[PDB]
Amino acid sequence: SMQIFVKTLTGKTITLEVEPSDTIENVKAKIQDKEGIPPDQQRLIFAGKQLEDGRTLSDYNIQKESTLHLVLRLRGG
Amino acid sequence: GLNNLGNTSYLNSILQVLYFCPGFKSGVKHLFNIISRKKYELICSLQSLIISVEQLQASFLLNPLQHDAQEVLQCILGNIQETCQLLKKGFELVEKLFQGQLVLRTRCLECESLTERREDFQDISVPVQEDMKTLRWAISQFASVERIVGEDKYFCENCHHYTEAERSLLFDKMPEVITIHLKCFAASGLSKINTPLLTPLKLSLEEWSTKPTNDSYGLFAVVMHSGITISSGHYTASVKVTYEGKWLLFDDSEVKVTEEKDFLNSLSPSTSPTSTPYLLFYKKL
Ligand SMILES: Cc1cnc(-c2ccccc2C(C)C)nc1NCc1ccc(-n2ccnn2)cc1
Ligand SMILES: [Zn+2]
Repeated sequence: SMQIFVKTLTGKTITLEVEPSDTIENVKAKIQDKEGIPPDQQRLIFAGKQLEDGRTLSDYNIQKESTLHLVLRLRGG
Repeated sequence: GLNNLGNTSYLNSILQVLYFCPGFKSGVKHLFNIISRKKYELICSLQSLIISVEQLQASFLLNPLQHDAQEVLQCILGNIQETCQLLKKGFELVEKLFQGQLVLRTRCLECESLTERREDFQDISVPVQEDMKTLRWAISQFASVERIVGEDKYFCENCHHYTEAERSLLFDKMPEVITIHLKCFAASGLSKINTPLLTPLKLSLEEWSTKPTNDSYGLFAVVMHSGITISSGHYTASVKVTYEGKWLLFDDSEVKVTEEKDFLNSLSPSTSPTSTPYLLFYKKL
């Protein structure tokens, strides 16, 4: 329905075709389809906020040409 | 007895970085006073912690699961921000310290029309390797003109077609503290990149700003991760005192005072450090 951008681990930008009703799980599955990163290892940041699983893009007001940022978790203790 | 600080080294590193951010604990004291005569638990525990660390630091000067650190910083800052908005309905602590605004431009290569998006940011996620490098290289990879082609073609509403496009990011409004989130992890499956960038002490983002600025930045805090994998490790934090001019090295329970020269040399990728920098913090000069 609308196209969004995702900056990946190497800074390279990919595109995604999404719905405003799509969930963060769906977006993470599409990002895995393009990048090979399991959705449980993906963190998506939009406008400074981390996108929480179970929410939708409409909950975050993600529009066309919105840019997500894809990072991983570096766990320490 | 402090053989349990290491279990929360992510939270400890983030708290040590926030305690030395300029104006952070002043704002937390202000919000604590507001919430006190309002009668929130995050603000009150933050105040208790800041008072405890003040006690310990005054004693020092006179009488000598595993979690991601950036994610913990994000959670704490979001909670403080929500508390501020609720008390609002002084209350712009996170907005003035850590929040800037980006202008994201897309240029279609067919019709050459420009579309802009304005987004907020609290940190800058830059890559560390390509797929000896400096931080300038990483911020260029983040914000310089990138051409999206092939399978990542842009859909142009003006052409009503898929086109190649040029994207570029520009810094508009600037926070006082710039947080560099280093993507020191790669995917083939997931691994950690142990080679750090050549980190500078001084930073200028005028090369990627919407307007010519003379405001420079200075490195005051670094969060590092030790380990050969991304799923496990240990977080340390090096903060600069602004002892003023020395770097404090926080490793669990023991603190080391350091010259800026020795710290900068330890950061060098030519020395192959075991502590991989993960978060860089730059304050406006
Ligand atoms: C052993 C230790 C480890 N973490 C922290 C700490 C610091 C800030 C925020 C939060 C924490 C902890 C509670 C997570 N504090 C420590 N020790 C106290 C201390 C503080 C400052 C100095 N110092 C020397 C010159 N200027 N300041 C010397 C000693
Ligand atoms: Zn076009």
